[PDB]
Amino acid sequence: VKPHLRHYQVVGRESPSEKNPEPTVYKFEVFAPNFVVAKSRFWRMMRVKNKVKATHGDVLSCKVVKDAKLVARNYLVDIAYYSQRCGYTRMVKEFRDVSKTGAVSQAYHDLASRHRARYHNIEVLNVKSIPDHEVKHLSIAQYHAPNLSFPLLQRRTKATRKDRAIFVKKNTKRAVVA
Amino acid sequence: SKNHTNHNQSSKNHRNGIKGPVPLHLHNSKRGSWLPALVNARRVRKHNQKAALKKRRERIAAFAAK
Amino acid sequence: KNRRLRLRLNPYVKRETAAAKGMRNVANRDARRKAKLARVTKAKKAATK
Amino acid sequence: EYRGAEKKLVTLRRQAASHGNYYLEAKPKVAVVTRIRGIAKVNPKQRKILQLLRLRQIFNTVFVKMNKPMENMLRAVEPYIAYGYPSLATVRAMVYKRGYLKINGQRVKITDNQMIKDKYNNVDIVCAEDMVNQIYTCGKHFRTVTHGMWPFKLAPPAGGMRQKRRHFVEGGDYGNRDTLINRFLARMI
Amino acid sequence: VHSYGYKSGTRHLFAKKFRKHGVPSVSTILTNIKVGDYVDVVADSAVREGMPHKYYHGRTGIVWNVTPRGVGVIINKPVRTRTLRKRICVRFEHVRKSRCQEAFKAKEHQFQAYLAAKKAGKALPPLQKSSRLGGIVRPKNVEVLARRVADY
RNA sequence: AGCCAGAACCAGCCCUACUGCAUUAUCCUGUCGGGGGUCAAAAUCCGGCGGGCAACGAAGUGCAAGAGGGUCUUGGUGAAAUGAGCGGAGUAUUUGAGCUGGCACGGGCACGCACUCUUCUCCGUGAUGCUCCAUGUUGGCGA
RNA sequence: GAUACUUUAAAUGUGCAAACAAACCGGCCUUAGCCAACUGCAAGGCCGGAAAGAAAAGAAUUAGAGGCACCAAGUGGGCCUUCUUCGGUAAGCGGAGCAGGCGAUGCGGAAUGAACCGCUUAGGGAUAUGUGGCGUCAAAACUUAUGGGCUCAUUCUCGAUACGUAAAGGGUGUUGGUGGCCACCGGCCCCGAAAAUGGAUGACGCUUAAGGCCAAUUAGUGAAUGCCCAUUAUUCCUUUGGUAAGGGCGGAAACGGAGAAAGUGUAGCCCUUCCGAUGUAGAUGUGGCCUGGAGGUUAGGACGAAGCUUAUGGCGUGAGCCUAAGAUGGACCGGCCUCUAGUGCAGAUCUUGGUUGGCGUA
Ligand SMILES: [Mg+2]
Ligand SMILES: [Mg+2]
Ligand SMILES: [Mg+2]
Ligand SMILES: [Mg+2]
Ligand SMILES: [Mg+2]
Ligand SMILES: [Mg+2]
Ligand SMILES: [Mg+2]
Ligand SMILES: [Mg+2]
Ligand SMILES: [Mg+2]
Ligand code: NA
Ligand code: NA
Repeated sequence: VKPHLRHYQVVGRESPSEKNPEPTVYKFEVFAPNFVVAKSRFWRMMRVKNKVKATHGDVLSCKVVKDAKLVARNYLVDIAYYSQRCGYTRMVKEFRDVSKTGAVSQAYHDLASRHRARYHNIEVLNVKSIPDHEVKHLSIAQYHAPNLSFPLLQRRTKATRKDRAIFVKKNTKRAVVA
Repeated sequence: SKNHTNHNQSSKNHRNGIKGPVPLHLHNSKRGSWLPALVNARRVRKHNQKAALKKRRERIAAFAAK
Repeated sequence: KNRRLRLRLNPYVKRETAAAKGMRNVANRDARRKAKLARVTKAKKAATK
Repeated sequence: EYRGAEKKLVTLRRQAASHGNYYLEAKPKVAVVTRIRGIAKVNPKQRKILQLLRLRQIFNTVFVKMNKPMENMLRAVEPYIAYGYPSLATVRAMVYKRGYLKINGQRVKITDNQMIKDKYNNVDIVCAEDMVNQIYTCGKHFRTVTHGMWPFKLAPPAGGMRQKRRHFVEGGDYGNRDTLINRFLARMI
Repeated sequence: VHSYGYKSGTRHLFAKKFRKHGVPSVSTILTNIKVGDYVDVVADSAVREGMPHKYYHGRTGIVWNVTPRGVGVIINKPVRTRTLRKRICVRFEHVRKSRCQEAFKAKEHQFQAYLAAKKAGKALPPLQKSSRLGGIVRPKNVEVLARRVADY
């Protein structure tokens, strides 16, 4: 139902010292299941780009960015992932959703299914909602058509959990067992 | 037929612990030291023992007085 | 959980319970939230000027 | 005192945000540590550290100061423990429901303030709220109060764990889970 | 098994540092050693008289005896379940004064100075504050931390 | 009162009840221009400036304090019941929330430090008892 | 160098110190010690002072009582694993370093397995978990969801619980990605893929999966734990033992019941409290059990001793003890304290006696 990843903004810096009395402050955007994982990702980014370890750093702020109103939009997601054979690979993919967190959760599930890529091997470069006339894939473009309509066929409909039965009369609704 | 290993030896050595060394102030013998200094120190110690005996006699006399 | 043990260890717990019930009272909560929001937004608007 | 401290912190954060600066929180002073693995196939160094921390049995819990010697000790036994930063409610619950004293060598349940006063023989520790204050604020008598108590023996967490063998960041359980240790301990106390 | 001599396997241990060959100096000759001092035992490979066994090359001990050219040192050595106190005899070229107690001596001296000032009534220095407290941070530069296309 | 049942009450323990404070801005809303598309016009989208609380279950953000059911998982039926729960005395006490008059906090004070709504309060039973055991209600079965 | 020896140089290590027989500040005595000499230096002492008893700066912690002897057992064939490795084409092969295990050990899981995963053990309840699971076998989604992708496999055959028993190269089969209808890189699937009794995701079976990747907890409603299973954890009852910890023990008086021992060990002098409890070889303890005989003491028996028989119960954790019945027997013998030994049997191709299936067979 609801997306399994939340949107976090983490702001931090290196602790001041006599060499660097006023360190630079950095802002970071991450999608993570909780704020502890969010802080872990922040400190990894600081270590690999700015040569700052968590053991000499301060975390100024860590919050969750709220989603907008639920509206059906097109989201472009710029993402990257690693594998041993190919190496590091960068993709740009379009999704249909009602929120940024929803689109990014979609992207993570999609990468897990089509490339066997796991959470800690993935970096999200960007995600944003784009207008209807910039959609390139026809499988996404088909949902702009103003006359869209289709029937529901081959449905697997289950009864309410209280009314499920094991054996029922063939042309009726009476339950014989359960 | 001739096997060698140290596999269980540290575990054996730590059951009753590695005991610490004896403190520096105990077993502080001077035997084998540089001879002239030793010979002088002996004379000083003999004089010191004489002084200790005299001091005890004086203390006993003072207590008897008061 | 115990009433007797809790009060024995902390004789002051009844006053805390009174404050809790007061804060959970509906009218007090409504007035307090309404007044608090006015107190904050007004103070921020004044201080930013 | 507690209520005033919280209000003052709220005002400081508001004042920083209004002009667009940032407020640095004080680093935590107290950590709560619980053992999550049994007693089997443990190396001598880890065995020694766990003994010195008084965690000799699974789901034993203690409070420690979060300074440099303690942190370097804690880092060496990470696969065996789960720890974090406690809250006042957690400290109160542990003391009032699971708190025992060392009296005459024995493990004795806390049942009145008189036995606390007799154990400690100090005018600053006479009641359970005094013990709670010292533990929570890391006061001058933190070591006296914590050393005077038996280690806390807790039940397994109702609802289960996730994975003993992985770090909390990898979706497991061991390591530092920060303020989220309180939700973990609410199901064990 | 086949060869176990007094100096076996000392190829890198008893060797001089690069561009630092030569013989001891007048500073080494003019150093005064008393009974009760802490010393470091470091073998000088250019002397070769009165050299210690390789086991004692990095240890610290107490002087128990001084001779015209030699020093006797007590050094702890664990054997099986106990620690022995071994007495070794070396030439004075192979020892150095230890600085293992500098911090403790400094602490005692500062305590004496503080006591003198407190009795004198002089104003005391301001005590240092902790670095782990809170405060408001006024930033000069803010940036965006990100992983970009050019990075890979 | 021996055996076997059922219900009630008391102590303890174990479950489920009853819950507030902070934070929202990469957000909400009205216009102007663009861009889009239709059989015409709306929207998705971007940039100007006007206001702001998405506030009935708005966040699935951080921390939370708020008597009904079991005990064939325990002991008992008051042979010293220590109780905010059993007794005596009155109606007030003092906990918070709003609103009030030196220093701290920031470049004014969101309300830190010192001096109207909302709840029940004070008092009591030592062991001339060192230890153990002997105390309810309603049926079935046993003359 | 040759065509790995080395300036540089980690991680993991390793020695010493961090105020009570110690060290710091000034009186003095003594030395046939050093020095040209001593009012300097070296050494041993005596008399005094100081002492946040070790501040502040992240500024330790302890289920933290130190030291010293005596007497003696078993063992001196090992093996497995993790990370380093030397020999060897390789080995369930040989040799080593550090740690953990099995041997000496079960229990809960991986269908099965000395050594893998979880957990480590007094006799029992309740609650909750670990590893592993939730179509049936088989407890749990009576086949959960108001989650998203992908996959079709025809004689060993799609696939599906680690440790543990197939490669290059091809494929318009299908699903996507990068750069320019093309060239390359992915995901599942298919060729490549050939042995000896009939047979193995454990079996059946499964394809709007009961498969493979990811993600939930009753679902864009509005607030921490879906469910099942341990010799583990929490808690309650009972036992036993402690380097155990407290209390009572001059009969208050009167007349619901009884008892009340100054105590290692008992049917424990009596209460209360806390912690531990598995184990081969081996050590030790026991008002611990049993058998023949001696010194004492106290009893029994022709109204029936010893011995023998048992759907004869009772007591004891146990070795065992005691009662009942004999439609058994016919003359000796039980308890307690000391003493003493030819003193306890399931197995030695054990000794001696007697039976026995094969067999009414050859
Ligand atoms: Mg699990
Ligand atoms: Mg492991
Ligand atoms: Mg053997
Ligand atoms: Mg095992
Ligand atoms: Mg079933
Ligand atoms: Mg006992
Ligand atoms: Mg045993
Ligand atoms: Mg015999
Ligand atoms: Mg026999
Ligand atoms: Na199976
Ligand atoms: Na005999």
